[PDB]
Amino acid sequence: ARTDTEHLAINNETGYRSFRAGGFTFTRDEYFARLTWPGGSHIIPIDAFLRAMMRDVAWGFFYGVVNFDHVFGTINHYGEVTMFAGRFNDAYRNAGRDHEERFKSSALMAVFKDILSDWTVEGYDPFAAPMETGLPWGIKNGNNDEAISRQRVTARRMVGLPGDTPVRTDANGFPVNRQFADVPQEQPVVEAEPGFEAEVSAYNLFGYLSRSDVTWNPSVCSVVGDSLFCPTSEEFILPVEHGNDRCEWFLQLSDEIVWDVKDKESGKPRARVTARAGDICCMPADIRHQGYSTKRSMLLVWENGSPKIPQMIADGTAPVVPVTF
Amino acid sequence: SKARTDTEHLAINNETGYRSFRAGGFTFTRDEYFARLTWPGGSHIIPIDAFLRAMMRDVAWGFFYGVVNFDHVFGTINHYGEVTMFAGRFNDAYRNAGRDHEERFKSSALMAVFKDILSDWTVEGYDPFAAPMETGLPWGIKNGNNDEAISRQRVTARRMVGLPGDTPVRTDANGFPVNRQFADVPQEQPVVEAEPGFEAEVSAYNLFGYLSRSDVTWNPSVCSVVGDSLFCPTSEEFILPVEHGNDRCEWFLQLSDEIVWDVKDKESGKPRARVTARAGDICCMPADIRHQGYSTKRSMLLVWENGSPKIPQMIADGTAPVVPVTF
Amino acid sequence: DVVTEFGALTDYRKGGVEIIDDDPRNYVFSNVFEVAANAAPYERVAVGKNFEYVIESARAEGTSGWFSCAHDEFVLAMDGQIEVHLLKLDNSDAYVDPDSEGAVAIGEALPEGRKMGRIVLRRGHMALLPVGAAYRFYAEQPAAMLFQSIEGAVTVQKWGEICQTE
Amino acid sequence: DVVTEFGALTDYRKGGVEIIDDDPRNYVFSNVFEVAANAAPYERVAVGKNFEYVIESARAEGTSGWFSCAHDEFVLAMDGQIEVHLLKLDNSDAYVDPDSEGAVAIGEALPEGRKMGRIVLRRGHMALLPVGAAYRFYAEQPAAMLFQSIEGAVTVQKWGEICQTEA
Ligand SMILES: [Fe+3]
Ligand SMILES: [Fe+3]
Repeated sequence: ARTDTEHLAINNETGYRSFRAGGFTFTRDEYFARLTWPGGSHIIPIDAFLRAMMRDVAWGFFYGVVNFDHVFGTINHYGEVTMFAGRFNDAYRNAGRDHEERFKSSALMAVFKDILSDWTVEGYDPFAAPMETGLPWGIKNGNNDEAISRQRVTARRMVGLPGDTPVRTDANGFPVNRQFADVPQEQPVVEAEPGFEAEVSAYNLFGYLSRSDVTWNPSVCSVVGDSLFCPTSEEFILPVEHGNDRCEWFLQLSDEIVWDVKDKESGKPRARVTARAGDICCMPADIRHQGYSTKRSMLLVWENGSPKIPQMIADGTAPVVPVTF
Repeated sequence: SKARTDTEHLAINNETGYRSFRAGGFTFTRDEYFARLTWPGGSHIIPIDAFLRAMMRDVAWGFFYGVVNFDHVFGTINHYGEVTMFAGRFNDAYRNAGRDHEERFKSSALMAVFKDILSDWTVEGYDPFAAPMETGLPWGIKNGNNDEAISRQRVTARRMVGLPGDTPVRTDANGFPVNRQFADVPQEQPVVEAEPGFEAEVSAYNLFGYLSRSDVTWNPSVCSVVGDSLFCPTSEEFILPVEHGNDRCEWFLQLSDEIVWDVKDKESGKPRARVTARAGDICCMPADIRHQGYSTKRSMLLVWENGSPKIPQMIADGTAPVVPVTF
Repeated sequence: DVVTEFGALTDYRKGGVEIIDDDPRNYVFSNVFEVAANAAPYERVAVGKNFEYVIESARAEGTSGWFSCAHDEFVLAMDGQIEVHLLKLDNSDAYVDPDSEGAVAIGEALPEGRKMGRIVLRRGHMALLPVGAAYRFYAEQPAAMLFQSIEGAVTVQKWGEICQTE
Repeated sequence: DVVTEFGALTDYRKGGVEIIDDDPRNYVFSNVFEVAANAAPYERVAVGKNFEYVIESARAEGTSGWFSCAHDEFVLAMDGQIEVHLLKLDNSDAYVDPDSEGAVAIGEALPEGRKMGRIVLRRGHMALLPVGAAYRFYAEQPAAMLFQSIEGAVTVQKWGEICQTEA
């Protein structure tokens, strides 16, 4: 599992640096990310690229396959990470033109962070929805290192408990997003008997989510073993097609999302799932998916973080769908 | 088995402020971010910028030649007087499942509702014919219109640019300044010296100059004609907004800078090739692929077409080859 | 003005799986309000499952019996207003088997322990249900809630009845 | 500051075809400068062909013989100054079969007719070559040009030598 990455030259005309990781090269210009690897090349528009890179960075390579598009992406091996071109593309695979390299995660993550920093310009937030931010086009113009370096929040047990991740408020820097202006913000009534105040705890979860400053960013709010509730607020398009290496579940908390479901291995369209409030569905382990949300919407993403799952699915000792009827 | 003419203006949504439209069994709705398509048995979403840019082309080109794929799902096939609109026709997943849907229209009926959609959905300060760095944004609720941007009169030479009574050369005084990404291109006219009486047949013009003054991107426009041989050059910036599945071979001659072409199988949409063309590179797109171009800097491209109406049938019949030269 | 659309037992609008080449049953799609609307008060119906872990939907209506659990659980109110009472058990081992998972209905009889507190949840409020506490609910008007838990002696599975088969 | 890159006989940078699943010969890929660079003076090498219609690449060098054609043609100068001389033929039928197509080489000697005009083209300049006129070229230094015409008597085909065959 490789470790060799490199900062290459700043381009005189564009102002941007290029980067190498193993055999892959990364270069951007005024409109595009340009990728090369031994045997071929690919172009992704820079806006989509940076939104995808932002999530793959913020999520630490997430679970399973983070497809940036139909050609390029990463596969999390939890400590190591595969980067690929065409691994999950029928055309490339049939032709034997796919390419994959395997890295130590910290090595690939360090280069991905430098890419994101160098390629993000002033006033552009690749974590935000298009109506909330400026543009990534043109030559290097400053940076937005503040937007791309946000601290991950993860509750150890539950939001708002002593020593755990805190409730969001105006005062700690998290106001209500304009598209949730109407969401009630009152906290639940909590009256603890003397000596139990650490154990009697509740918070306004929809209010917390109305205060999220990023889009498409599942964030642990409550834990029971490996079961993680990871809600998030969603707007525009999930910047990746997620092919999970386990099953996962979506519960729509507000408004509406449509999921485009394709085959995980080939990328062929399989289904479109419309979820309105209250709808819960499963994404099976052999598909990839990408969501669309016109209005900023609240979603619960529910995960089983157990590391045993991917090998069980591979073996067939765990099913691709968790329930059959 | 007649071609359809049923199209309809549906309601204005009172939140977004946009009208939705019907054409046969398809309906067209946009919101703040998306064009929402429906047909009998199916639905599809396309980000509204990609959608308006592709629509601007189909409308501008009068459905062009063969297949204008807006994306991997949705598009039109020109039949020259009639036009098929589709979802999934050129998508193996849809076709293998029998979930593709096609409806054939009378060309002017479909065109008139495409124009209505294009007009209603295009907001003030948004030019769907320009590159992203040249124009505003389409997001959010209806806010005015850009009817002049979406109404540009096509220019076509009958014989050549500049001939008497033919399409004129572009100049600042006729409202065509040089584009900022062509700022260094030389603008002199060639020397033309006609003997008395032959002034209508001694003619020449600065083609690269005329292109450097194009006010729109990805818009092949006829500059010179010999029978069915059409020279259609244009200035390209960003991404060609459609994937073109031509019903004939066509040639690309790169005049300036560089374009890369994403080459896919026309029927399945599978990637087959990527073609990088720099200044002086000329190549052909086979009839059996679809292609989409990427130009970082605004570039000059010649699109060379054979406009003969007899070719599509011959290719379909197998009488004419899918590659125009063999070796 | 911005309108954020929330569901309620009395006002929900189910979506679904549109198929290109698939089986809708693979997405195991239900609407937790519809599920709560149709169950017995405080009946805990599985609406998601991933190995042993579950999400349960239930309608709160009147006063429940007491529950306790060998691990933590969380409850999220989805609609209406729901009162939670917490009791610290003197001997929770007398009610819950240490080796067990999932909530346990431990009876209507008040178990022996000390009052921990009380919580009033409305739509969107999540409370902790801590290991070692017994808890019970009251809701004046019918309300919906979900549980993050483990499949156990209280969990009802009825996938054929709640899910899209299209 | 903006630089628009044009090619030249002495400075071009050829691209090509990367294959995922295909044959590069399907794309008939050549560079018009390389083609004109390697050709004899005024040799008209087909670089595009669609049925009977061609695009020909030629290197102008010195004075060409005269040409005439039964239909309009066009010439685009790609690099270097090229002078075009036009003559209205008295009897075009005496030099070119009004039923043939493609340029015909009608000799070095001045055909019979009236001086029509003179055109001087530089890079990027296109001229009409009108039916019924004979035309000749003059180029002091090697210059690249392209013709819009029809396959005929002067059209050289050498696809195997000009286009990409491997990837
Ligand atoms: Fe996912
Ligand atoms: Fe084309």
